[PDB]
Order: sequence, then structure tokens, then C-alpha cells
Amino acid sequence: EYTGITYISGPLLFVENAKDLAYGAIVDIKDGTGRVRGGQVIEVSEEYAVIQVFEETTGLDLATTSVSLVEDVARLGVSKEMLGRRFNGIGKPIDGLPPITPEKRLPITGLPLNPVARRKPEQFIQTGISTIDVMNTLVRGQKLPIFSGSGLPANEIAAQIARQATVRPDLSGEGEKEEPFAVVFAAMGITQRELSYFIQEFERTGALSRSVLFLNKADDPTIERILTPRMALTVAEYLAFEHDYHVLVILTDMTNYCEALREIGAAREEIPGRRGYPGYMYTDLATIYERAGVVEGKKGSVTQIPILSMPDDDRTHPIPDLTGYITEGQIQLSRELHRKGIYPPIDPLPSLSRLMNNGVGKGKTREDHKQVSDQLYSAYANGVDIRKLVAIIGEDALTENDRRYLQFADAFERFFINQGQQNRSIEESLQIAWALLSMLPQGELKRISKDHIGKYY
Amino acid sequence: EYTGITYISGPLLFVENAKDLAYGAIVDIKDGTGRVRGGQVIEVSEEYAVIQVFEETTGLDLATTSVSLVEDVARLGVSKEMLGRRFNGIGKPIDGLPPITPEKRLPITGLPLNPVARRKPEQFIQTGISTIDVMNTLVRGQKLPIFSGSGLPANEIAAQIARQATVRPDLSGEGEKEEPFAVVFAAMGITQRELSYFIQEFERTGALSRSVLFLNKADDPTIERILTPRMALTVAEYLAFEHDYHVLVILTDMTNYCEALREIGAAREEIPGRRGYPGYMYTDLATIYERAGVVEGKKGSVTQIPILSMPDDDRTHPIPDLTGYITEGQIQLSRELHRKGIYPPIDPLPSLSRLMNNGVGKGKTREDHKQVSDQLYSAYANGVDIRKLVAIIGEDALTENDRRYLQFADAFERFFINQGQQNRSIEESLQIAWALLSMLPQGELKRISKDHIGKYY
Amino acid sequence: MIQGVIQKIAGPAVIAKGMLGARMYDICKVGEEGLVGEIIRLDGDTAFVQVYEDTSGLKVGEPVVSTGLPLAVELGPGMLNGIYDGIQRPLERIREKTGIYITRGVVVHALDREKKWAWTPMVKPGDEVRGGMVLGTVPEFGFTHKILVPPDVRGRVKEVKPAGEYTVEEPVVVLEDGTELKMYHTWPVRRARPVQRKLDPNTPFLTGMRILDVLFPVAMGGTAAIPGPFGSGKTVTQQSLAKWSNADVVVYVGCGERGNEMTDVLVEFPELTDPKTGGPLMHRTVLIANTSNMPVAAREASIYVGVTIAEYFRDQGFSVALMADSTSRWAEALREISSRLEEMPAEEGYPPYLAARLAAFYERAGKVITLGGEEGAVTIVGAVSPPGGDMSEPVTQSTLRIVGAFWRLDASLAFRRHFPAINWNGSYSLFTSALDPWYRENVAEDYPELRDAISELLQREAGLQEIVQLVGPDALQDAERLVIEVGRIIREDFLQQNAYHEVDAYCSMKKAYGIMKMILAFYKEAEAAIKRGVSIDEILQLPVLERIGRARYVSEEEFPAYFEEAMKEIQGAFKAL
Amino acid sequence: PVQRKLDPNTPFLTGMRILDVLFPVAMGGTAAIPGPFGSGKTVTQQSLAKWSNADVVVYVGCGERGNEMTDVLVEFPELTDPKTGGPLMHRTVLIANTSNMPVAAREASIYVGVTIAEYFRDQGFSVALMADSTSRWAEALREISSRLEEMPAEEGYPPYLAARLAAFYERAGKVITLGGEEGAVTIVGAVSPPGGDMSEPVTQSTLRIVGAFWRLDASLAFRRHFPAINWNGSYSLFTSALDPWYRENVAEDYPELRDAISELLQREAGLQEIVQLVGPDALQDAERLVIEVGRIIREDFLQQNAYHEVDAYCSMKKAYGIMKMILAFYKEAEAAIKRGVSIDEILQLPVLERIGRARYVSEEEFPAYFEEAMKEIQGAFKAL
Amino acid sequence: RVNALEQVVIPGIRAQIRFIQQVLEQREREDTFRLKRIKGKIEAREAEEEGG
Ligand SMILES: Nc1ncnc2c1ncn2[C@@H]1O[C@H](COP(=O)(O)OP(=O)(O)O)[C@@H](O)[C@H]1O
Ligand SMILES: Nc1ncnc2c1ncn2[C@@H]1O[C@H](COP(=O)(O)OP(=O)(O)O)[C@@H](O)[C@H]1O
Repeated sequence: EYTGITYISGPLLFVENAKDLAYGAIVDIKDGTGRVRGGQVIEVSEEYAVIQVFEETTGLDLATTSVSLVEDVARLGVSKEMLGRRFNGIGKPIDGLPPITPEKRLPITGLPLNPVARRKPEQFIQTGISTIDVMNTLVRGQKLPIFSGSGLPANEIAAQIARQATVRPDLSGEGEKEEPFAVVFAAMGITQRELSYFIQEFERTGALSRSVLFLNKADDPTIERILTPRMALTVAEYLAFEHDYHVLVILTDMTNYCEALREIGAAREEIPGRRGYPGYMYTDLATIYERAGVVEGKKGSVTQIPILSMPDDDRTHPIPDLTGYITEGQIQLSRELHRKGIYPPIDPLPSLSRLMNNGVGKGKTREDHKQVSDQLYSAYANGVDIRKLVAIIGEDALTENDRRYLQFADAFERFFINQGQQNRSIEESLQIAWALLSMLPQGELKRISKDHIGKYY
Repeated sequence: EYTGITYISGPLLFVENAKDLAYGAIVDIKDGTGRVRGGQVIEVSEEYAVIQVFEETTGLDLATTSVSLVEDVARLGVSKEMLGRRFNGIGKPIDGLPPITPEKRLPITGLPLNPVARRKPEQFIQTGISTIDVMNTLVRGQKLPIFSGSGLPANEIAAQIARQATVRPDLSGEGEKEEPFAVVFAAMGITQRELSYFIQEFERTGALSRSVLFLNKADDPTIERILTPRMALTVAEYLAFEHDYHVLVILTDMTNYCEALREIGAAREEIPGRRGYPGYMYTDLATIYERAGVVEGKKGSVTQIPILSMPDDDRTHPIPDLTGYITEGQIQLSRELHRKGIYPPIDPLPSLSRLMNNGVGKGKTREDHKQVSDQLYSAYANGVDIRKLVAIIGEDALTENDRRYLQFADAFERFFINQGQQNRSIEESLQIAWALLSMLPQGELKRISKDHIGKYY
Repeated sequence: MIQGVIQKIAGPAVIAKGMLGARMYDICKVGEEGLVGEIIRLDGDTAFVQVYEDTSGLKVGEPVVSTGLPLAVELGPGMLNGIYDGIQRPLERIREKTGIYITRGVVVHALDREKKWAWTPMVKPGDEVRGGMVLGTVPEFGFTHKILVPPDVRGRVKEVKPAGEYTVEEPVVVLEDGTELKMYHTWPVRRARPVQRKLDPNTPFLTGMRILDVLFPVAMGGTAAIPGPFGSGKTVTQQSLAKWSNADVVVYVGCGERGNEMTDVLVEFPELTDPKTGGPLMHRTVLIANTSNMPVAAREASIYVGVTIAEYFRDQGFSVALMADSTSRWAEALREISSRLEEMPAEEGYPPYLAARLAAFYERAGKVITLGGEEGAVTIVGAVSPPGGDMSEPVTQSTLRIVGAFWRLDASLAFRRHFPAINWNGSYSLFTSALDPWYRENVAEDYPELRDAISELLQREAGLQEIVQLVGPDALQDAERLVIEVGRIIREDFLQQNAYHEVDAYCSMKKAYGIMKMILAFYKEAEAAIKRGVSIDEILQLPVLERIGRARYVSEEEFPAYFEEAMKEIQGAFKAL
Repeated sequence: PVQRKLDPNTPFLTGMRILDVLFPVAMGGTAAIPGPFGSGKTVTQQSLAKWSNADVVVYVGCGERGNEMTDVLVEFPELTDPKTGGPLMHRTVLIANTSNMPVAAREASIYVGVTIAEYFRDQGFSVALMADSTSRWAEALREISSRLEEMPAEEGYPPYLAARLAAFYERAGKVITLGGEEGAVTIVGAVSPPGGDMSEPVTQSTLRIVGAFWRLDASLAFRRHFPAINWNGSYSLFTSALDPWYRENVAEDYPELRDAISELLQREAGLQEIVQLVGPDALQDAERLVIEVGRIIREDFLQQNAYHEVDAYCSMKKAYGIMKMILAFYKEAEAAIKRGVSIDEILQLPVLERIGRARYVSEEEFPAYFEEAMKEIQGAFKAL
Repeated sequence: RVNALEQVVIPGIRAQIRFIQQVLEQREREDTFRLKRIKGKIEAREAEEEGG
């Protein structure tokens, strides 16, 4: 609550006698007007300390600068009472409803659990789509990345399938007793426009009535921004991990994760190693895709989903490298795809959930899915060859057998991949594949077994 | 008097005992060998301050070092009295002829000018050649620096103007009643061979007349590479604006500029910023180049367009970067032609000035011109375009029509740039243009209108 | 404010002392002249002296006086028609009181205290006002310029003068508090204007550019951005933006715009036809241009200076349209802070205030309804100037994710025959999705269909483009030059728009809309011409093809019937051959 | 001290066919010696001191390593003196710099040279200076920058780049000394690009204020292309002030026919790309003309042994001389092979081999084949 | 073309990347060199502030 502030940079502020404080803390600071702002507790040395004002900066004076000690580490209140609440960045009551009932003020970062507990996520999951459930599904707790474009229909295709998602234990042989549906979404650096496109999907159909919001606009303060995700992130845990519910964490443009980052080191003196960024991102970032998985004994499992855009769609950047290193999959979007009108414009092989190849098929989703999942993959792409070779010979200039492998691709991207807002049940989604496969007389598919095709086909 | 010395070493000085001084002051530097120097009062401090020596502190010592604040802000002579005389970086008798008294010593710095004094460079001039007087057409008040690599015809061709530079009143409206010509040359690190060749272009054109320059030969200290500029750019503002002299001034060997510039970047204490060059470089090249543009209410216009050389074909060189923006327009040079024969070898593949498009075509010049330049531009582009695809696929491989495109490339270029001591008048130009366009009747010419197009067909 | 003097003299930024409560970001006074300073850092009693204009005439121990509050820009009638620096200072008055050059120290009111603007008070004496509410109707040409009650100055009116002529200093409205709601009202720049509420952008903006409003449009006050190498028309490309296009209120401001790159709209904008008021656009235009050589820090004022004026109008429900002449120069100044402040260099060699001052400033105002009554939006696009032109420069990305509908500026693009000179693919748009509503009705219920199926080619055509750069017309089949050339002409006459032509400088829906069909037909007929067997060879030299390319130059008047006459010659001079 | 500076006047030719013939230089002006490792540079100085134009001989091998000059230095004592006959030491002085010389023993070792040239020059004698790999010395100062905490500039180097260099070039040049006698100080520095680094600043700024430069292709150095020079990117500005002595002693139809030869390989590139893309046979008659022309324009001109008593020395007599021999073929083959006959028959022309002694022929008994076969060119070939 | 492509095309663009790269990676010269000096200042200031 002291005064005498020396050395002030932007939303930063130093204060002596910092032996009562400790890095990892925050308190509200008051200049002259007595305005209540804030500031994180950094460098608590003998001489002075380091604080980071919530707001941008304007409002710090030389005379007064006392501070009301909030709490070394602050954490929002957790509970099951948040089935439609709304919060931004830090995550404070903006939805109008009463301050969330605090159950336990857990650290926004409880770090990973016993690695011995962690199990392989293999509970099949639908998303109201075909292509994104057949060729590449998503297993419970599986941290699946989504390579998006920095200005692509991302923002949309994001929240689009968001609500579409629906967990189906039924097909496995269980009910929704221990398998509840919990939707958590948190963005950052959002345009005033977009900040409004979001709030829309929830209000659509029974979407917000079972979810909580979080998103620190880029114009907002850069402080809550970083942690912004960690909030509901650490909070989803109390859901599936503490009670055994089933949560879905979905990142959003880590552009923020790093832009915001730069400031921390840019001030903290944290020298940026490669690509002009902090020489300890891997680590700090790792702690991210760790909040997803499964433990021995608990069925409750939260599924994790990263989603970001590169600087110029360069995978050589951290934004991609990092992920493409810890994430168990890959799912990008191409200009091409969308240019023709494909929506969702999602490529084939370029996108795929690394660990959704085992949690499918027998018992899980559609027995024959086992081989069905690797059929349309090698079979489809096979046609993408006679797709750019028209100018070579022509339409009828090509054989029947291989030419046929063409009509497929077009009927495949236009109808199969571009599925817009539609919501295809995990089963309504598998059928389609079959249907398309009919192009080639029963006997041309070398991927699946004659057994399965000689039936579903 | 300031003897209280503190530090000496290189073009950098330091001394205490001076609790009074302002930014920018000419002092002296008595040495032990009886050799005094000047020195600018750069950044000042309470106890001491930063000194700026012109030449390298050779055989200098603090104990016997003596400074003397002569002025609180720079000025130097500034009358048109000394016309045709020889000076150096600084600006004083170095030709042998006794000194002379000026009018009023003023800071040649190059302060900013009102928005009313700024205007549109419509007053086109004859550049004694076509390449220019058509595509770019000289204009008093604009700025189109000359990109060069090394040894390139940066100087050789540059002279082409020294013999082929003259306005064209007759075509417009104003007469030769109130239009005096006064040149203010200013060198900054020039060779020995470059020394005499230039002067010999003053005796054959009649340039050695009416010239008040501050030659900075290469063997001159690098203190005058950015300093002389301000000195000279001001010997104009006095005769051009208040005396009505349409004074056109241009600098040479600006390849050494950024070097001296650079030193301050870090060799001082500040942040480099980009490509190893002073953060404020953008500005340091604004007050100087910004001193370009005609003036309304006063018939006095100064045209600046120095000539900077950049190692190898480097367009993104630290130099062209901001300079491009700064300068209204620009000109580009190609080695490919200066080594194959095309002489003068000049080609603005990207250079297309700025306000060259507005200032000729209707009235002063010939009706047809506005759509002409733009015509020749893309018209040629499409050409050489195949210059590559040609060297790849085959030799003749290509449709019979576009065949013409390339078939003329070599033409346009070879011929057009095959200019010589050719005075090439505004007209001798237009003609050629119509002589090369005749290879493909009104069909691809989608820039100019149907009338004008055939007009000179 | 605070009262003290220069404590420690330094190059262009000094150190004052005796400073108490010198809150961060505060206007002040330094030097016995008027080199107004700003508290840009604190250290107990001393604060880092900020110097706007270059200082070459000051001594060790001079003026040092703050304010106590975050600056203070004086907004009010009389700001229109007249030059004003990045500090709301009318250079007109400068040129008139100094001479041909710009003399420092000279600073006059930014509002018209002298001039008497016919003020009209309609505030019922006996009620309470709120900062942001209308105060009456002020005469100011063919448009409407109300006077917002300074925010938080909510009191209780008590009287109302007659409708005559009252300056921005005279009493125009009074309240029970000893205050007076003049034609002007004090408001800080570092702080935005509390409007009534936030609104969604569903209305597309038009400026004549057939590359924006056509397929790549934004919002009636959204956010956008466009780079520009060393001399890429980005500076002047702001002429036919607010002049030709509709803009409730125009506001031009540029960061350190090269005197020569700044004198491109300085005198041109003056003779601009106005479709509402009539004469020069200079009727609503403000002009806040800032030459580079201008005080390196002025380069900063410029911005935070045009941001609030755009608001003061927007709140009232004025879709203010502001455009920054090369937003990149602000950066060279902003990071220049470091050099003079020896601050711990942030990442990417630039300052840390990336997001803090990027997104905050790039989203300050944008399509927001307020107490005014109408819906005031804000559409602004800073054109980054990458030194090397590198698209991965701090300024490039720094604006990314923040502003949609990004665009690129190539080098041979405008130098050649392409205008605007932007990247074909590299330039995509996401606002056009929800921009269909307005289009559907205005244009047609199937317009987003005729425009999306075309972009289908413009971006799919690349399918061959690539193979082209892999071989050429050699191994061309029949669909081959189909697209290639199609897209080809599409950029020579369809895309390139001579903004420097008589009328083509602007094109409406029926204009934009039709053309996009002109070719289409040929395409349609091309599909059965060649497929039937017709050789593309005769198809190539079709005379009517030359007709489809003379459609850009036509006006909205002649256009309608003009194209319809060729729409017949088409099916006729093709199906035939 | 020099009464006054003076422009270019007397030509400078070391006795190298191409080196001289393409990029000659005058006493006033300098040039750099590009070239990575093994690049002629380090010992070319052993090819430019043996026999060339100048009276005094001064060599200062800046930051030169031990062996990069071991034999070089000790070899001099074996050289021939045009004045007496013995080693060049009979009028020369060695100012070499050993690699191991401390940084400062190298950052000055050079200044000794140019200041020596002047003394002799100041007396009225043309002096020649040619510093090998100047990349050593550079490093010297290029490093001290780090030592005393200097503040680096572009590409991780010291700020004092062409700072002194630039001026070093000015002093260079034939300048009438205030010593009564004009003199003639000539300067020629060898900048060696360590790793074949063109982007190198000691290479990019060196030719910012200097005369011309000579680019040595690393690869060309392989086929005994001594000197490892290259035309691709090599130009000369001092080739406009030497024409006076050119057409003055040699001949008048020489300063021109020479220029008309560079085009050979000039116009040759544009064809080369495809030449190498398809096959050296898919061309019309006039096409194959310059096809195998250039090959000889080097094989027997550019390619010379700096060690071959005869060849190693080729003055103007050797230049213009053979410079015309091929010419003939041009005018001859253009019709000869155009007479229905294919150039193939012209390819076997055992008459070509004779012209192949254009370098292996006694510098003295040179006019023996000059005129001799001279006729055999327009004669036997006048039939096809 | 196959061949060529394979020795000029392929290898033509290969060799490009290396040059770029090595300049691109080292490009982070300023990172260390600039920052190295940076620590000395921020700390020298805080290193001479505890000695005065
Ligand atoms: N609409 C346009 N079409 C073609 N050229 C234009 C257009 N607008 C501006 N230009 C040209 O671009 C040139 C250089 O751009 P400028 O705006 O001066 O630099 P910048 O905007 O990049 O800072 C101008 O000199 C002008 O000739
Ligand atoms: N011009 C030359 N081209 C190729 N080799 C040469 C040339 N001159 C001399 N040599 C031979 O190669 C050795 C080293 O060549 P040089 O290029 O001078 O050294 P460096 O290795 O430093 O490039 C000489 O000692 C000699 O044996």
C-alpha cells in the first residue's frame, strides 16, 4: 500500500519494500484521483518491486501511488453454477448475471497431473459433420490443433461446428449420466465486430445455456489477455476432472498468445531467442495442451482443441512449429478450398487427428469404420491427380477407370467437404462416404475389405 | 572558454565545466599542435556535454584541448555573391580565391515550409532526353532519386542532363521573363577521377557559371556527408523563394551519407532501428528531401533528387527504403544494359515518379500524352514478360500473337534506351513512341482512347 | 498543473524537476517559448520531459508546467475548411502571422472564438443534460453539425439565448452550476467518447473502388488496412476515397508524410465536387496532414488527434470516415522513443506497446450508435509503409488479426497498368460475408451469387496460372486459355480502374454489378462455342470482345443502355462463329 | 605532398592478355581483387610484380598468412630485374604483412606502402602498389571495434568502414608533386572475399569511390583459367583514358576490333542457357557461328600460364596480334559455312591448332606466325 | 526438362534457400548483439544506482 514510485514504464510500476510481495501476485494501485486500477507483482527485490497495471497506463502519479493488497495469487471462483455465464479476458461478470458462486479459488494454473495417470484418449466423438468425423474424428481429451488462416473464415467455421459437437456414449453402450456436455470457449484480440459475431452463435439454439465465455479483445488490456485462456482452462478441470463431467477446451488464434507474450519479455528483459520471441515458449506453451487427457479410474475427460493463424501461413513460425510438436494432429484451411465456395474449406490429408485413428471402428463408432476411415483417404486423394491434369489431355482424353476417379473429387469437395452450418450426426455423416464410393463399381476399392463394402457400399 | 577537458578519442568528444548551452552550437577546438577545429554542440548536459568534431581528432589531447562557443545555432554565409566559387563540405574558400561577405548567416538546416507554398509539379522541363521527358518527365518540385549499384552509369549518364537540361516555356504559357537559373551543387565523399570529370562538364555546358557549391571530396572527413546537404539546400531558399530564382539543386555520392548517418545510430548511444542504421534516419532524410516542391505566391521552386548508390541490385537497401516514400518519384538503373551496350543504360522498371502523371498532356504539352505514358508502360511489360518463359519452354514455342509481344521487347528497349548525346526534345520523344506502337494496331492498346490512339498512328 | 523548471538539460528531451503527481501522458509547458511537453515517465519528483517539436533554441532551466489531466483537445465549430497540424493547430494562421516558412512558438485557438456562428439553443431550461446529447442545430453548409454537451458535464439547464449569432466562446447554453454549454466542449484525446451502445456492422461502405465494395468490402465503420512500398500511391490513394465516396464526415491525417507526398491532396481536395453541399469537399473535410520533416513527435500527435474528432462527430450518429496517410511513419516515431529514452528494446526491434497502442487505437472508434440519435460509425485504414516493403515487418503483422479485409501492394502493379495495384489473392475479405444483406436488396437478391461465382474464377483460375509458370500455352487444351485470358482481361479492364479518369473514378452497383456480367455471357457462350467444337482461335479475335473492355469508362448514366446493346451483339458475334 | 592532383593519363598493363586487354587501368586509380580461397589473389601478386608497367616495386601483403606468402616473398629473390637482370630485389622492397602480425601490426603495415610509393613518385617515378587479401587487415580494425566497445553497423561489422579506405583511393593516382617533379603513384588493392562472399562490404563499399574492379570466378580458376577472372560481372572505367596510347603505338584498328570481341561471349550467354538446355547442335548456320567462337576467345586468350616464360608474359604485341587471327574466321566462316557446306568441315580445320600457339609462341619470335599463317586464314578457307 | 529441372530447377531453387537461410538465422545477430549491449545498460544503470 506504499508510495514513492520510481521507474515507471507504460502499465508498469515499481515500488520499494517489496519483501511483503512476491512474483506471481497482483494488487490494485491508486494514483492521485484514487482511481482503482491494478498491477502484477514482479521483481520484489530489496530496493524495489515490479508491478503491471491492468489498464494501459495513464493514471500513475509521483505524489501518491498507494496500493490495496488484493492477494499474491488471484483466481476466479469456480463452480457448476456457470452454464451460460459470460466473462472477458480476466473473466469478470459482464453477462449481467450475479458474480459466479466461488467453490474453490484454485490457481489458474494447477500444472499437469501425474503422468502415470494419463491414459490414451479414445472415446469417439461426433461434431455434426461428416469429413471431420469420418476421415478425422476427435477422441475425448485429445488435443487437436487447427491450422487456420489469418483472415480466413476461421472466426466462423470456428464457432460454427462449436455448438454442432455432441458427445455420443450411447453408440458405445453407455448413457449421459457421467457424460455431460460442457462447452467452454475463450478467444482474445477480437475486433469489436467479431466480439459481436461470437455472442451470436450461443444465443442461436440452446448454446449459451450450458457454457461460459472468455475473450480479451486486442484493444483491451494486454495483461489479462495472456492469462485469459488459463482462466476457464484451469476451470474446465473442476468440471470433468473434479466431478467427472466432460469438457471441451477450444483455443482461438494464439496470435494473442504470442503478441501479448512479446510484452512480457520485451519489458521483463526476457531475451527473445528464435523468431524474435521468448526463449522459453515451448515450456510455458506446453503447460497448455496438458490440461487434456484421462486418468486411471476417472471416466470424466476434457477434450482439448488448439486453433490459430500464422503470420503469412508459415509453418516455420513458432505459432505453428510449437503446436505441430505437442499437438496430436493437424487440421488447416486453404485459400483454394474456400475460393471455389467450399465451406468448410478444409483440405484432405493436410488435416487429421493423430489419435482418432484408434478410438473409431468396432465398438466405438460404426464397426466397419475401422477400414472406412483409411478408405476415403487414399482413395479420395488418388483422384486429386486427374484434377489438375485437364490441360494436359482433356476430359475424354483420359481413361474411364482413372477418369472416373475425377467426378468423385468434385462431388467430394463441393458436397462432401463444403457442409456449411449443416449438422450431420456421427451416423448421418458416415453414410455419405459410402454413397460417394458408389462411383467405382464394388471391387475397385483396395482400402476397405470386400466384407464391409459388399454390404454398406 | 572551455578547457576543462574530460574525454578525447575519434570524432567523438566530451567535456565538463559547461552548465550552459543549447542544442546545436559552433565551437572551436584548440589543440596542442596549434591546430584548432570547429565542433557542434550536439546533446548538452548539465556538468558536461557531447561535442561534434568535423575531422578526426588526430594528435589531440585533453589537457591542451580548447573549445570556444562561437554561436548558439549554425548559419554560414548565404548571399548569391559567391557564384561559381569552389568550397568544401563546410562551405568556405578552398579554391584559392579570397573570401567574401554574404548577406545574413542562416541555419541551412532546412526548416519546414507552409502548406500554401507546396504545389503540384506540373511545370515539366526538357531533360534533354526522351526516356525521361515522357515516362517520368522532369518536374520542378518533385523528387525521383536514382537507384544505382556499383560503378553503374550513376555518374556518367547523370551528366547527360548537365548538357540536356532546359525548361520548355514556349509550349506552355509563361515566357522567359522571370526565370533565373541558379545551381547549388554539394558533394559528400567524391573520388579524384570524379572530381575533374565533373568540372570539365561545367566548361562544356556552361555549368561552371552561376554555381554556389560545397564540394565534399571523398578525402573530406565524413562529418560533411549529412551536414553539407543542409548548408547547400539553403543557399537556394534565399535566392529562389525571396529572390524568385527557380533554383534546382541535387546532391551527389549519397552513397556515403548513410555511412556518416550510421555512426550516430549506435556509435553514439541510440538505437539502430533497421539494417544497422540510425533510428531517426527517416526524418534526417525528410527535412532535407522535403525541401522540394514549387511555391505559390513566390516564383521560387527547388527540385531535389540526389543519386544514391546501393551495393549490388539492392532495391530494399536501407537507403531506398524510406527514401522511396520520402521522394515523390524515382528512377531506376540496370547493370544488364550498362554492360551489354545500351548507353545511356537507364530503365525505371519500378520507377514511375509520383506527380509526373499530372502536369503534362493538356495545354503546355501535346494533347496525347496522359494516356500515352500509361500506354507504353503496360504495353511493354506484357512484352519482356516472356523474356523468361521463352528461355524455358523453347525458342519459338508460343502463340502467333503474343509472339509480337516479345518480338518487340528487344525493340522498345534496345532502341528507346539507345539514346546518346541526343538532346531528345519533348516531341522527338512522342514520335518514337508512336513508331514502336505501330507493331500491333489498336487492339492491345486498352489504355489510350480510340481517337488519340489512331491519332498518331 | 505543476510549476517548475528544467532540472537536467539533454539533447532534444530534457529532465524537469519539482514535479508532483505528474501523471503519465499529460500535456505541459517547457522552454520559455511554448515547446509544450508531455509527462511520458515518472521518477519520484522528476518526469521524463517530452518534446513534441524539434528543439534548437532552449536552455538548461526553462518552462515545465503540466495540466493534472490527460491532455485536452478543444473540439467545436470553426474547425472545418482550414489546415490543421497533428496538434489541431491551424497552419493557416501560422502562414498568415509568420511568413513563407513555418515558425514555431506560434499557437492560436483551434476553434473560432472570433467568428460568430449562428447558434441555436433548444435546451428546455429546467431539465438535466448528459455528455453526448444534442444541444441544437448549427448552420454549417449542406450538412448538420450539432454540439454535444461535454460528457460528465451533466447538470441542469436554466436559460437559452436567442437564435442569432454566437461564437464558440460566447454563451450559447447555460446550466445551473455556473457552467456554459458553448458551441465547443473540452475533451481529452487519450480517452474515447462514451456512446450509447455497441452496434453490429451489416452495412457495406462504398468509395468507387470496384475492388472493395464489389467483393472486397468492409463495414459502415469497421476496420481495415493496406501496406504500400516506397511510393505506392498509398498517399494519394486517399484522394478519391472521401471525395468521391460518401462520408458523413471526412477526416484526413497522416504521420510524417513527406512534404512532397503530403502536397498531393493539399490543394487538390480543395476543388472537389461535393454531391451534398455542392462546392469543394473542403466543406466537411478537416485536413490534418503531417509532413515527415514535421516535428518527429508531431508525427504522433497527428493520430491521437484525428481519432477523437472522428468520434466527436460519430457519437451524434455520424459515420465519420477517417484515413491515415501512411500509418507506418507513426511507428518510426513511436519506436524512435526508445533511442531518446534508452528504454529496454521490446521484441521485433520495436516498442512493446504493440497491442496496447495498436488494437486499442485501431479499434478506438468503429460503428457505434450514441446519444446523438443517429448511428455513428468509424471506418479508418492505415496504410503501412514497409521500408523494404517486406510484408513481414513489425507494422505488417502488428496490424494483423486486428483489422479484417487485408490487402497487399505489389511493385510492378501500379507501375504497370494495374490500378488499384494490390495483390490478387494475397488480398481476401471476410466482411463481405455479412455484407450481403445490403447488397442483396440494393444490388439484387442474387447479386452475391453473380459475384461469388466470378471470384470463383479469379481465384480458381490460378489452377492453371500455376501450370502456366510451369510450361505456358504450349500444352494448352480447350478449357485452358478459357480461364487464363478470361481472368486476364478481367484485370486489364475489369479490375484495373482508372481512378484518374473522368467518371470511371467511381462506379455504383448497377455499374459494378452489370459489368461483372458482360464477360459472363461470353463465358456462357464461350462454354458452348468451344465445347461444341468452336476453335478458341476465332473466339480470341472476336470484335465484340473489344466492346466488353470499353465498359469501365462508361458513366452510370450511359452505362445501363450502353452494355445492353452489346449484350445482344455477344450471343450474336459468337454463337455464330 | 603533391603540388596538385592530376587525372588519368598513362595506361597500366601488367602483361596479361585479358586482365589488361579488358580491364586496363591507369596510374590514377585503384581496383579490388575478389576471390574466395585459392583464388588467384594471394599469389596473383606474384603474377603482377614479375613483369608489368612501373619502375619501382612495392608490395605490402596486409594480414597475409605465413604460407600465403612463404614462397611469394622468398620467390621474389629469384625474380628478374628489367634494369640489371637478377631478382626484382635489385630495385624493389618487400612490405609484406604476416598473418600472425598482431591486429595493429597489420592495420598500419599497409600505410607504409602507399607512403613509400609517393616518395619515389614525388621524384618523378611511377610507383605500383598491390596489397593481397585485404580481408586480413580489415579484420584487424574490423575487430578492434569489438575490443574497445565500438558500436557495429551493418552486417555485424565496425562502423569505420570505407572511412579511411575511401581516402586511401584518392591519394592514389598520378599527381604532380609539390616536389618540382610530378611523379606517378599508382594504387591497386586486393580485397579477398573470405568465403566467396560477394555481399561482403569490403567488396560492396570498396568500389563505391574507386575506379574499376576485377571479379575472379571461383569455378573458372579450375580449368587453369589463370587469372581466375570473369567477365560476367567485371567492368572497367579506366578503359576510356588509355585509348590515346592504345591506337598510338599498337594500332588504330585494335581499340575497336577488341571491343567487337567482348560481344562474342556477351551475346553468347543468352544462347548458352538453352545451349546447355537442349544440345550444342540445334542451331542455324549463323547460329553456330559464335557457338564455338568464344571457347577460343579464351582457350587461347584468357587461359594463360603465369609461369610459362613465353605465355606468362604477353604485352600489347601478343594482344592485338592474335586479336585479329580469329577475326578472320568470323568473316570467313560466315560465308564459307554459308556456301552450303556445314561448319563441321570447318571444325576439323587443322588450321585452328596453329592459332592455338598464340600464347605458346616466343614473345619475340611472335611475328613469325602472326603474318605467316595470317594469310593461310583467308586463303585455304576461301574454298568451300 | 526432367533432367534439367532436376539439376537446375530443383538444385537452382535448393541453393537459393541456403543463402537466404544462413543470413536469416544469423540475422538474429542483432538479437544477441543488440540485446547483449542492452543488458549492460539496463543493469549498469541499476548497477551504478546501487553504488550511487
Ligand atoms: N489510384 C492510383 N492509381 C495509380 N497510381 C496511384 C494511385 N494513387 C496514387 N498513385 C501513385 O502512387 C505514387 C506513390 O505513392 P505515395 O502514395 O506517394 O507513397 P505511399 O502512399 O506509399 O507512402 C504516387 O506518386 C502516385 O503517382
Ligand atoms: N592467378 C592464379 N589462379 C590460380 N592459381 C594461382 C594463381 N596465381 C597463383 N596461383 C597458384 O595458387 C597458389 C595460391 O593462389 P592464390 O589464389 O594466390 O592464393 P589464395 O589461396 O589465398 O587464393 C599460388 O601460390 C600458386 O601456386
